[PDB]
This record gives sequence, structure tokens and C-alpha cells, in this order.
Amino acid sequence: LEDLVATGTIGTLLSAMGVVGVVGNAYTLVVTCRSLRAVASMYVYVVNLALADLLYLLSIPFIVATYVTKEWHFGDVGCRVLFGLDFLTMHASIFTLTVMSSERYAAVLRPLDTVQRPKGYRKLLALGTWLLALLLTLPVMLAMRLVRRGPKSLCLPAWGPRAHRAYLTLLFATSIAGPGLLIGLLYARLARAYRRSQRALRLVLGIVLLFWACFLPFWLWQLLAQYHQAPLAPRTARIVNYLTTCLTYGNSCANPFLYTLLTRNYRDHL
Amino acid sequence: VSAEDKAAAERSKMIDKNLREDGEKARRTLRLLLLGADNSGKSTIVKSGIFETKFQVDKVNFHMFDVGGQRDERRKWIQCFNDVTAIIFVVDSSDYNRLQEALNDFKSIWNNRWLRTISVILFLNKQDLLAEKVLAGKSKIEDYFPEFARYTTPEDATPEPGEDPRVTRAKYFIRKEFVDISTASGDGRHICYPHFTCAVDTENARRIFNDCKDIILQMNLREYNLV
Amino acid sequence: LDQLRQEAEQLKNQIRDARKACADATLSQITNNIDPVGRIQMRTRRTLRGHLAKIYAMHWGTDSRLLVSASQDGKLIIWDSYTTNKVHAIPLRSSWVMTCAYAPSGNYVACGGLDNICSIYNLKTREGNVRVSRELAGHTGYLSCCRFLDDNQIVTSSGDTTCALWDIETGQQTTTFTGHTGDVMSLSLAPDTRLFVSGACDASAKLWDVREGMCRQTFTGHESDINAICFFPNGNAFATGSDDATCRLFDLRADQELMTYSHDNIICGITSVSFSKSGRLLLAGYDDFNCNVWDALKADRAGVLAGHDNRVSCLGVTDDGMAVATGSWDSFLKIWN
Amino acid sequence: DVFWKYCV
Amino acid sequence: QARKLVEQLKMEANIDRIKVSKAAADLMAYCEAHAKEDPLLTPVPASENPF
Amino acid sequence: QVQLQESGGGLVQPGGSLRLSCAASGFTFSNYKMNWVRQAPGKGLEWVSDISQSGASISYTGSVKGRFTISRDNAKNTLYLQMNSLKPEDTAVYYCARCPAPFTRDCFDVTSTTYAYRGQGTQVTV
Ligand SMILES: C[C@H](CCC(=O)NCC(=O)O)[C@H]1CC[C@H]2[C@@H]3[C@H](O)C[C@@H]4C[C@H](O)CC[C@]4(C)[C@H]3CC[C@]12C
Ligand SMILES: C[C@H](CCC(=O)NCC(=O)O)[C@H]1CC[C@H]2[C@@H]3[C@H](O)C[C@@H]4C[C@H](O)CC[C@]4(C)[C@H]3CC[C@]12C
Repeated sequence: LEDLVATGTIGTLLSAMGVVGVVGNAYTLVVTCRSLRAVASMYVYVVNLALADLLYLLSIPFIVATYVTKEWHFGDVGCRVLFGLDFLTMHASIFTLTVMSSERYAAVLRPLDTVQRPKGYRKLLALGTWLLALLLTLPVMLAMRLVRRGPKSLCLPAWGPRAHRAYLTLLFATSIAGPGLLIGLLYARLARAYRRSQRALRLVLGIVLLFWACFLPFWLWQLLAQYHQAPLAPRTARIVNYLTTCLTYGNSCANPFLYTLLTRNYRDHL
Repeated sequence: VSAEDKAAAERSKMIDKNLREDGEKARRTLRLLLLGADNSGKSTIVKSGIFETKFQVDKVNFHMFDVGGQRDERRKWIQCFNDVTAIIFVVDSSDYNRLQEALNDFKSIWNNRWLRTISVILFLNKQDLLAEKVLAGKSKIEDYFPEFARYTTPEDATPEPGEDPRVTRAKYFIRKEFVDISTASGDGRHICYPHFTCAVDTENARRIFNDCKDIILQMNLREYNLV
Repeated sequence: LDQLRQEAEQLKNQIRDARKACADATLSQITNNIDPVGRIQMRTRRTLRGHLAKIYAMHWGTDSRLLVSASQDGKLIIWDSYTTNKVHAIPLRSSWVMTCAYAPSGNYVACGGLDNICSIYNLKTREGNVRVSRELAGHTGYLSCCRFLDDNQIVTSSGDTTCALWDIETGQQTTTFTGHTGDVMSLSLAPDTRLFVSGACDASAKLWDVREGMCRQTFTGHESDINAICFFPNGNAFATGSDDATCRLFDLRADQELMTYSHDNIICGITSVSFSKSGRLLLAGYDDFNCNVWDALKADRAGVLAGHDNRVSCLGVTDDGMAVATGSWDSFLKIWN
Repeated sequence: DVFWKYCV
Repeated sequence: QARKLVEQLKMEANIDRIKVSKAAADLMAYCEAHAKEDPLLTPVPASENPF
Repeated sequence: QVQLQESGGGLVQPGGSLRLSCAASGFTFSNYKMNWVRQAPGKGLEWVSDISQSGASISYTGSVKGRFTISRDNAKNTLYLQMNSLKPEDTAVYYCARCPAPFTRDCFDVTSTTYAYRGQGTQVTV
């Protein structure tokens, strides 16, 4: 029917993005590990990202597996695993992006020091990234209290009297808003320093990384943080939700292309 | 499992630790290769058979090597400087004659495969002597370089102390020769940093430090997948 | 001057005529019936790493286990091939090193480079320390290759277009081999050890007798400067690599080129040449970040080593031939077998 | 209801 | 200068050579004789191989 | 033996023209960039003209620009230098030299003492 045309187009776009992003992430992961090791000292961090947006895209088949955004959901195990997976992977990816941006800023602003500094910390920081993600995803992953009633397949994970809204606001502050502002400031200062100290395309990629990777795809929260109160009808709500969801996976797809494929190292390896 | 292999493993571990510590200590200093002619005054720019200098600016150490013991044949031993951070090339700007030899040497250094990734820092020495020669007018740069007669001064360019237009024109022509040689085959991997200096000039070390900082910034841009 | 030039031209013409006359056929025709060697798919058994800068030389010991490798970081490491554990890491007074050597008895090692000094280090000695025994000076150019005739004699080649034979105890040259017009960049001792061959930057190679002190034969050479040279195990032939991206084989008795190894794909000059135990597999290193194995008789590419991200510098097979070693600018030394 | 990306 | 060069050329000219066929036969005979001992040419058993 | 044999040269009155031709033997002519070197009495070796492998790229010295022409014949393995409006100062021994390495843009020691890859040269007196 005409009402299902929008849902069908959303599903096809999500599937295409998932395929493209999975292919890109796998190619980045194999290329960085196999070849780009001596060059591109950031590679370890890149590997983390290549892992993260991989698992995140594994959520795309499950989302479209909900009987074409309708009817049936897997159950307790599906909801419980998927929520924790999504939160952990999102936090890991965002923290990896923040760490990589900070390293780029340190390199550009302090070139001599970064070359004259040991690089043994990076691996540790990488693991720490995931650890931090765990500290943000553990309360949520256990908070799933299963499907209850009403909709026979919709899990209603609110462990408390709508106190999950406060935890969602905290995660918004600490995961998207905070790291987003940090990346914005760091990349702005990096661009300013590079423009001042040189050129007298790279800054295009720097601005694109900020704006896309942190703000426009990460606009699903602007709907869900409205858990306080917001008017909506089910037909409009489903369409808006499935439109906003696809942007995050679009960012997951955009990350490997911006970080590895378009760089000069992969051009040389090509 | 025997004592022999255990002792060998302990020896290997100790030697590896010592090597890592020595490499960490050595990587702090930045290595430079001083190259120039006999008349270029290469010795006094910064103020057996290979001479070494070591100077510290802004709490960073620069170690510069100059080679004089070789028998006028640099096509083979220059490959040993494949890992240096920069090649400080000094050229006597005062002498109109032999300047083509300096241009050919600069071109040969620039077009070398093993020096392609290496960046050069140009030092046009004896600037005051060139200015005095231009003021005297006895020797014409047109005779040695016939393309100078049609060279107008750049419009945007402006000297700091307000030099005579003839001196500025000659200096910019000399620098343009080297930058045209550089840009032809630079391809973005390496870029020349031309400069003007005198035997009495004292801020050469700061210029070298800034140029090395720029080179390392470019290296970090290329290394940190920032394109 | 005119008379000397005319005499030299006449002698060169006579030598060329004699060289061309004494030619039964090409080496390929005689070896046509020989069965091909086959695909030599060598595998990197071990990697040594450890080095921090470009490795510039390598030489297997007589014991076939210990190999010494010099790097331009100022280090001389004595690796043990079997267990990949370091034994002695000698710091170097001059950070610029281009040659390394290992004594047949294993007691001493030698290093040299832009310092124009052939430094000697004693490994096995009282107190268990590595110290400089004797420093050899007198060359006016950079040292390029040094080899041990014995525990007391060293044959070195310099950029002064000269070679020298040294007495370690005396500390002075006993014989000076002159005649080259280019930088002698390689030197390989013969198995008989009473002769050797040296290739120079003037696109030529010369055979020398240590006792006589005068060049015996001179070869036409390649079209470019010679970077590597090696002695055939039989002792009556030697290979040669140059920047013309070609390898050649010469015979002492024939006094002429025997076989040329070249390919239209490779346009990169040679850097290291070695011969296998039987002499059937000629291993060469190319500056396009790999190595090629050639058939001495069939003149074909049997296999490729690869696996190096930077230009290879040193190649060498052990005396028993049980393995090969390749050291490159990657600072990684890979053992292939 | 709806809850997160999944919608029933 | 040139006298040394012409003397060296005269010394080099006075040498007795052998035909290419004999040298090639000697090289081939040596290669065949030492082919079996070579482990690079003919692979050795893995147990015997130290590497 | 990478021999380079020069021909031409001699006494030329001021304002004259002369063609100096060097033939090559022992190496592939097309692969190597070719150069000319001048040595005036009481003067050191100096680069005067260069031609690349295909003959497209070409460079002169400022002193001789507009009066010297370098031509390269791969078929005949020869390099010619035509000389017009010969000045009295342009009396020197000419050496027709080869770049040290094939397929190589850079040529380091074309003008240096005891360089192997050059001919005996011919003397032109004006
Ligand atoms: C297109 C996605 C898979 C996305 C992906 O990245 N797959 C990778 C792979 O297949 O290896 C798959 C997974 C879940 C599937 C859906 C679910 O099985 C639910 C549903 C079942 C209906 O019979 C048909 C539509 C519908 C909605 C299916 C459409 C196609 C789906 C098959
Ligand atoms: C998904 C988007 C919001 C996207 C956004 O704010 N930013 C995206 C970005 O720029 O990154 C929402 C916002 C308003 C929504 C529309 C409005 O609610 C009006 C309209 C209501 C109908 O019932 C359904 C379609 C329709 C037309 C809605 C479709 C989804 C829209 C277009």
C-alpha cells in the first residue's frame, strides 16, 4: 500500500547502507592489518573503529528483521542482546573517534613532541575505550525487563518509574554531546593551526568528519530524549524513528572511507 | 630447558632492552646533512674526514653532518643520508659564475630517488657581497643569465628594510631559479625552503628550527592519514 | 702521449680480437638440454627484526649459526639464526657503516663505512667484553667491503679507487691494489683465498693476486657501475651485479662474459649477489624491494623472495647452504629456506 | 509505544 | 701515467685462455656433482632442516 | 666498454659555426640521458648542455643559450652539438658524457675529475 512505500524505501536504504558499510569496514580492517602497519601509526586506533562500526552494522539486519518494521520481534534474548550491543558499540566507536581526533590535534599542534614521544600508550588506550563503553552499557544491558503486555512483542525496558529517561539524558551528555563538542573544538583548532602555519582538501575532510560523524547522523537522540513529552501518531512515529535510525549507520559507513580509503597511504598501496 | 638456552634468552632480553633504550634516546635528536661548494661558506652558517656539529634550540637537539673526505664523487655515498630529516644546501649567491654548477647540483639532489622524500633548506650565502656587486654594476647578471633582462619584480613581494629595486630584483631572480627547479619535480613529497643569509647573520639556527618543524608537521600530516 | 695512446688502442684491439675469437658458442646452447630447476618457492623461516635503522651489511659465520649485521644506527648485532636471540650488540664509534665481516675462526669481526677506518672487534677474549682490537687507517675514501683472509689479514676496498691488504698486528698496509678508475664497491674472496675479484664504479671488474699485488685480468663489465660481486663455489667463475638492472657471469680462464641475466620488467639495479652451495641458484637483490633467484646455467627466474618493504642491501648463503639471509632498509633481517 | 530503534 | 696503463694492457694481453665450451662443461659438471648436496636446489627433510 | 668517441673540433675563427659529434659503443644509447661538458684552459669542468632519453626535455647554460643546439640520434647511437656565433671565450675541450645510471632523472658526477663515463673530448679554439 502507499503507506508502506516509505517503510519499504527506508528498509532498502538501510540494507544498502549496511552492505556498503560492512564491505568497507572489512576491507579497511584487512588492509590496515595486512599492509598499513609501519606507516599510519594511528592504525591501531583505526582497527578499533574498523571493529566497532562492523558490529554496529550487524544491528541493521535485525532492525529490518522486525517483520518489515511491524508485527513480530525476536523476544527477550533478541532485545536484551541487541540493546547492549548497540550501546556498547556506539560508545566504543565515538570514543575511538574522540581519541583519534585528539591524537591528530596533538600531532598538528605539537609536531616535534609527538615524534619525540613513545607510542606504547596507544594499545592501552584502545582497550580503555571499550572498558569505558562497558561502564556506560552495563546498566542498560541488564535493565531490559522483557515484553510485558499491550504489544505482544515490544520489550518495555524501563527498570524504574521512567528513570531510564535520566540515564538516557546522561548518556546523551557523556557520549554524543560531550565527545561531539570535544571533536569540534579539537578539529577547529587543528584547522586553524594548519591554515596559519601552512598553505602560505584536508580541512574539508576535517570539517566533514566533525559535522557528519558527530552531529547529523547522531540526531536519533533528539527524538528519544523527548521521552519527557512529545505529541506523535503511530504512523508518523514509526516513519520518523526509522528515518532517524538509518543516519547512525550511514555515519558508520562513512567512517572507514574518510579515515582509511581516501588517505594517501591507501592510494600508494593501491 | 637447559641452563645454556636460559642464559642465551637472558642475554637476548638484556641486549634488546639496551637497544630499545638507546634507540629511544637517539630518536630525540634531529639529523641534518650540510651540503655546499667550497666557496659557499658552509662551515660558518650555523656558528675522521666527516665533521659533526650539535646545537640545541628551544630544548631540541640538532646534529648536522658535513662530508669533506670523499673523492669528488657523490653518486654512491650520498645514499647513506636517506634517513636524515633535512639537507641544508648552501649556495654562494655572490658569484655570478659557477652559479649554474650550484643549480645543477641542486637539481641532481632534488631528482635523486633516495633523496626524493628528503626536504632541502636553501641558504643563499654572501647576500651582502651580491648586493655590493649589484650596486657597483661592474658585473652584469644578464651576461651569465640572459633571462634576467626580462624579469620584473613580483608585485606582491616587498623587502623588509626597503632594499634597492635592483638588489631585490636580482635576489628574487636568484631565488626563483631554485624554486622553479624545485617545483618542477617536487610532486608534493618534499618542498624547498629558500632563505637569504650573510656570514654575520645569527638567526640561521632559528630558521633551521622552523623549517625542521614545518617538515615534521608535513611528515605527521602524511603519517597520521590526514592527507 | 700520442704513441702511448696508439699502443694502448692497439693492445685493446688485440685483446678484443682474441676475446671474440675464443668463443665456441653461447652458454645457453650448451645448457639447452639441462632440465629446468623448477619453481623455487622459498619461505621466510624466521625474522630477526631488532635493528632500528637501515641494515647495510651481513655475513654468515663459518659455524653456519652466527651472522653479524651492521646498521647505520651505530649498531653491530651478532644474531644466532637458530634461536633468533642476540649474542653481542657492539656500539660503533661512527654511526655511518657500509660494510661488515666475520672472521673464519669466529674470533674477530670487522666493520667500516664513511669513517675511512676498518674497525676490528674481538669477540672471544678474557673478561668477556667486546673491545676494539686494532683500527686500520690510511684509506682516502669510504670503506665499502672488507673480508678476512685469516685471523691476521684483512682485504678492504675503498672509494679511493683502491683496495688494500692489511696486517692486523702491524697495523699497516702490506699490499695496495690500484688501477681502478672508479669507487670499488665490492670484494669477494676466492675459495683458494690466494686470489680475489673486485668490481668498481667504472663499470668493470678486476682479478687480483694478494701475493703478487698486481691485477691479473680486467673484464669489460656492465653498462653501469657495479654494486655487487660474488665468487662461484668452484673458484673459476664469478657473478656481478650492476645498476644496468642486469646480472652477469664471468670466467677467469675464458676472460670474457659467459651468461647475462636480465628481464624487460626489471629496470632496477642490483645491490647484493650470492651463489648457492652447488652454484645452480644465483640469488640477487634488487632495489625494488625484493630479491630474485636465477638459474646459473638456464638463465631464468626460478622464484622471488619478496617480503621486504624497502630496498634490500645484503644477501648471503651459509657455507653448508642450509639457509639464506636478506637484510634490507626495513631494519628487518629475514632468513629464507 | 515506541522503544529505541526497534518499533512495534 | 699512460705508461703504467699500457704496461698493464701488455701484461693482460699475454694470457692463455680456454674455449667457452670447456668452461661451460666444467661449470655444468660441477653443478651436477654438487646438486644433491645443495639443500636449496633440492629440498631437505623438514626434520633435518634446523630452520 | 661504454666507449664514447668524439669527432670534430679545431681552430675556428670568431663568429664561426662547428658541429661536434660523439658516437657511443658498449651501452644502449636510448636509456641514458646525455650531457656535454666544457673545460676551458685554466678552468674547471662545467656543464653546458643536457638532453634526456627521448630528446623532449632539453636544457642549456645561460652563457651558451641561443647559440648551441644539442641533437640526439638513438638509431645511430650518436649525440651532436651544433655551435653558432662562436665567441672567443668559448675555446675549450668538450667532453660528451653519459648519465651514470639508466632510466634515471638525476646525474650527479657528469662534471667531475676522473669520471669514467665520458670521452676524451675535442678541443675547439677561437
Ligand atoms: C536484507 C537483510 C540482511 C541485511 C544484511 O546486511 N545481510 C548480510 C547477509 O545477508 O549476509 C535480511 C535479514 C533479515 C531479513 C528480513 C526478515 O527475515 C523479516 C522479513 C521476512 C519476510 O518473509 C521478508 C521480508 C523480511 C523483512 C526479511 C527481508 C530480508 C532480510 C533477509
Ligand atoms: C526524519 C525527519 C527529521 C530529520 C531531521 O530533523 N534532520 C535530518 C538531518 O538533517 O540530518 C522528520 C521531521 C519532520 C517529519 C515529517 C513531518 O512530521 C510531516 C509529515 C507527517 C506525516 O504523517 C509523515 C510524513 C512527514 C513528511 C514527516 C516525515 C519525517 C520527517 C521529515
